[PDB]
Amino acid sequence: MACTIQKAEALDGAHLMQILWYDEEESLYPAVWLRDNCPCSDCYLDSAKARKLLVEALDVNIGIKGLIFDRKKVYITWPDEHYSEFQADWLKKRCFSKQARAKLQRELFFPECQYWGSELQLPTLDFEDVLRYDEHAYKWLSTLKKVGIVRLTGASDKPGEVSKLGKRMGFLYLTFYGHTWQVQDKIDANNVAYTTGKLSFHTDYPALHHPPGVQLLHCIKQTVTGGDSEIVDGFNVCQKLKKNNPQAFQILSSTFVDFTDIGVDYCDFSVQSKHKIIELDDKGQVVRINFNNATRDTIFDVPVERVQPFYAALKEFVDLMNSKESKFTFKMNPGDVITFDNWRLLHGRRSYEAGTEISRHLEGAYADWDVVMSRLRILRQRVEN
Amino acid sequence: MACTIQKAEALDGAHLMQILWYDEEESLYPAVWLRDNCPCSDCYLDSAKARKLLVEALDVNIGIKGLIFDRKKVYITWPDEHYSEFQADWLKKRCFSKQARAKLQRELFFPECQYWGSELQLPTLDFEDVLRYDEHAYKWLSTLKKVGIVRLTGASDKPGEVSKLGKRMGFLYLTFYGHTWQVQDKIDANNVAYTTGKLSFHTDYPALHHPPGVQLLHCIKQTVTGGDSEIVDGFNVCQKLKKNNPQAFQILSSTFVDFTDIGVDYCDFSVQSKHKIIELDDKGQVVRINFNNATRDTIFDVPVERVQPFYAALKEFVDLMNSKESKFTFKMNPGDVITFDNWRLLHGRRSYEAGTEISRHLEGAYADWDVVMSRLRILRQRVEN
Ligand SMILES: C[N+]1(CCCC(=O)O)CCCC1
Ligand SMILES: C[N+]1(CCCC(=O)O)CCCC1
Ligand SMILES: O=C(O)CNC(=O)C(=O)O
Ligand SMILES: O=C(O)CNC(=O)C(=O)O
Ligand SMILES: NCCCCCCN
Ligand SMILES: NCCCCCCN
Ligand SMILES: [Zn+2]
Ligand SMILES: [Zn+2]
Ligand SMILES: [Zn+2]
Ligand SMILES: [Zn+2]
Ligand SMILES: [Zn+2]
Ligand SMILES: [Zn+2]
Ligand SMILES: [Zn+2]
Ligand SMILES: [Zn+2]
Repeated sequence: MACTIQKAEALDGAHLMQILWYDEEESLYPAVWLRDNCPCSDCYLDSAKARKLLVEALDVNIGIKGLIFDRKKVYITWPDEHYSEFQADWLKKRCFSKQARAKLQRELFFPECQYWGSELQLPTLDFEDVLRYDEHAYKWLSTLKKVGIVRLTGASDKPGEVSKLGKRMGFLYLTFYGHTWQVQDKIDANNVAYTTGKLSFHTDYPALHHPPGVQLLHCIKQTVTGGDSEIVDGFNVCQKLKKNNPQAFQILSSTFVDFTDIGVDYCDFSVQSKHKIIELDDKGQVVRINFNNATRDTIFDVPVERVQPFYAALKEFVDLMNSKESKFTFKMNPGDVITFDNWRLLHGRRSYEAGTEISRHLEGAYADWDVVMSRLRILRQRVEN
Repeated sequence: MACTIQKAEALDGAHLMQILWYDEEESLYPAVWLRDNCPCSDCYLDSAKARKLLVEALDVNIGIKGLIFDRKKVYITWPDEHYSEFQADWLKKRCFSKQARAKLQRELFFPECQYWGSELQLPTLDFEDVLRYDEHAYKWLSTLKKVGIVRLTGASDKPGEVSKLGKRMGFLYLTFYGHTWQVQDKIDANNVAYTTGKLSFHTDYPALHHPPGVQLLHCIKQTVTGGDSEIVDGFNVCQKLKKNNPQAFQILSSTFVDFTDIGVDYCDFSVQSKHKIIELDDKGQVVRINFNNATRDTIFDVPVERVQPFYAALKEFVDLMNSKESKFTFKMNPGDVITFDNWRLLHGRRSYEAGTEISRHLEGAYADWDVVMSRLRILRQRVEN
């Protein structure tokens, strides 16, 4: 009844098609959009699922010349004698009502979000299961999207495990630090991460204009002298900052900060960027945090009178992250892998002691959110069918 | 005189340092920023050129406790007895005056832009020269940035040339179509590009939220039956659209359009995105065009009353691109490579005839603008030294 056609007709100077469905709901489809989306082989390349029709071929003032219909299809003639068929179910899905469009957007983009603080129960799956079973890889990526982090247990204590996860998604995101990289204390370290020091809360790689969406960290070797992990939900922290100090939130969400990274690793590099630390979409919702205090430049491209208030705002933001209500602390053991949303979470680690042999070793990599979402879309289809 | 210190002193409750330079110009440096940027080994990891100092260690209300200076250095004591030295030239570069900050930003980001229409003289360099000589690779990337396109002549007529250019920059940007991809007519084509049809003006890969910054196309085989190239300067076209039809510009710069790509190539994929076709920065300047009519979805996430005006705006934009004042047409020969700014230019090709053997073959690849800019920064330093 919902997707069965009861009536179809051209309205409003034939510039609109109205479908009355058998449940008595009505849907409206502009004629220009119908013409633009003709599925015939002249207009649409089925092997590619892509539009061949050019904007140049489209009369934006077009109207329907003739229309007949049955319960499952509409058949339209156009003014220039072009001919189109549209399926009822295809039409129903693309209904222009707010409810129908929002339902479809949810299906495409998985927007459901669960914010957390120190009460987090770390979602945990088995590593080999995720590699082997679509049901498990689906739970992995969907939970990664919703919660921002999933721990995988039972990997080996050898390099190469993040690369398996990379292939499971599709491919890893290459950067100047390599396809994968080794987190260990290094002589003449080219990054603060490659020392035994504390890492305060940061996102990785704000020196890029498109920071990595998803980060993978696999514990090969752990030390008993420190090196615990800490994470925080930046979207949760931002919400609290907006509530507690709207001025601080306004400053961090509007001030461009310069980031830098110069050195040599997989290739030689001299990287510069600008980001707002709290990055809002066109509706004022936080979509990304861009903040690593190590790679924030000495160069600061603001008028002098804005400098101290910026630092005061930043300090408030960091104090919120460190609060016992926000922060979640845990320790990785050999064989553990954490996979997390590097646009949403901030992460850190406690200092540990240096010595003459390597006491601590993580292997890490990145993936692009679009690559992850693609896999998530495919998995959902496989597991629901 | 300009970078020699005549006087240094703490002002405004000791919350500011003022430098009077020997040319009588004055510079102001907030004390919090000085403390934040202490170059000592406790605060700053020289091997990484990175800040070790935590936000947590920074007193945002700090003032200078004591200061002495000579012509080339300032020496500061802080309230907690921490001690800092700053070099005159380092200070001068980071002066908070608008002029000094703007000069430095120009140096970091190469913003100079030369807009063009049908009068374009295609910048052209030799392929092997660019691989061999820093002076030539510098001209290549700087011209790529400024003009949006450079042609390279004298490459081979074999696969593998774009990969050499990839290594020259640093590395190529992997996508679902491969590290490199072959533009040829293909049975069961997964993309309109892989047919003999016309490609109207488009940017590549708006189905990704971070479309490729730079595109490389190398002509291996060309056909005499058509297959000419066309390019247009989207930033130039956008400027003209804003002048001729502000309503059309407002619509295209504010309406989110859904893009899609589903299929199988280097991996299996189901990719979805949303973009404004004309993407403005926070100041209203165009920073990216996101438009491929083939991969624009049938799904269109707008209220019905916004649909036809969107199409009317799009048609006006495309008509401007096609105008004889805007468009530049040329034909690639075997051995030619074009490298262009895929965020700024739109490109297309004329249809050609199918047949039983491959009559036309391009190899293409992408690179990230941050990767290109990094190389550009390094080259400039090498060639100026
Ligand atoms: C790629 N690595 C992180 C980049 C963090 C940052 O420089 O923002 C380099 C050090 C370990 C992982
Ligand atoms: C990577 N390729 C372009 C993508 C153009 C697009 O699908 O937006 C796939 C066809 C040839 C190059
Ligand atoms: O070493 C750790 O526990 C965490 N490392 C990082 O956050 C990093 O390398 O960027
Ligand atoms: O084939 C050409 O001349 C141009 N090709 C494309 O724009 C493409 O493959 O995306
Ligand atoms: N069942 C309706 C079929 C209409 C076909 C029209 C061909 N021009
Ligand atoms: N030339 C000035 C050197 C000052 C050194 C001070 C050490 N605390
Ligand atoms: Zn149905
Ligand atoms: Zn058709
Ligand atoms: Zn990190
Ligand atoms: Zn290299
Ligand atoms: Zn000097
Ligand atoms: Zn110091
Ligand atoms: Zn293209
Ligand atoms: Zn694959």
